[PDB]
Amino acid sequence: MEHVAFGSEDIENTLAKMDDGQLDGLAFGAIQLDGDGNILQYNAAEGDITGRDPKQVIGKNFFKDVAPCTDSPEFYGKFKEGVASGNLNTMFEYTFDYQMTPTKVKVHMKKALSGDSYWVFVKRV
Ligand SMILES: *C(=O)/C=C/c1ccc(O)cc1
Repeated sequence: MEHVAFGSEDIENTLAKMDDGQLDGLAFGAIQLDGDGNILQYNAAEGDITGRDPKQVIGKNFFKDVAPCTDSPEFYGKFKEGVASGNLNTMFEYTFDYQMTPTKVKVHMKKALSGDSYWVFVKRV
């Protein structure tokens, strides 16, 4: 395992050192998005939660293509305000229900330490 707790205050500094292989050792799902919502990184734990194959969703748009259930003011709306503002740090519960059994999760969205990238972290509840 990589030992990093979900919700940790300095998580963006810790994850700045990991490559795709290290990200697969986290105890929670991790997605890195660009400012348009395209998927740059997608770890093994997220694929275990949602059924998606990580290598197949990199490059797709999360809000348009992969996760239309998140295209709502409650999820995408928060993301886009964060990108526009250049700051984002929010945690909320959500249900993922597209082409899968409805699954309740906790989501943490946080701006990355690098400029135009954003993390989405997911764990079951
Ligand atoms: C709603 O459409 C949610 C879909 C979804 C969430 C998270 C993922 O990693 C993949 C699909």
